[PDB]
Amino acid sequence: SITTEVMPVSMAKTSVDCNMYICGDSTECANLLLQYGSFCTQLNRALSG
Amino acid sequence: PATVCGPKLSTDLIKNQCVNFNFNGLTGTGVLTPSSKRFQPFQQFGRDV
Repeated sequence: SITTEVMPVSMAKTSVDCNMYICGDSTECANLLLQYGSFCTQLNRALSG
Repeated sequence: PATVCGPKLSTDLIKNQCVNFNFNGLTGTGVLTPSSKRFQPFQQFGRDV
């Protein structure tokens, strides 16, 4: 008898641009996003991992 | 559609170029292309999800 067994291996790789998601094409918001410094690098590091 | 608003001079359209637009008091930033979309007779702008 032959029995099938299914197992997942990987999922989709995704990445987000932080500046474009928070303040899309806005210069006044992009200068105010630098005040929350080192908050998007710590996030893109996790997604790349 | 708008009825009363203040004294700002109008400027010619610049298409396919990263500009700062101002349509009836809607400040933004993006590139402008001709559209095939369909509006209502009274509608002024369209939104997304």
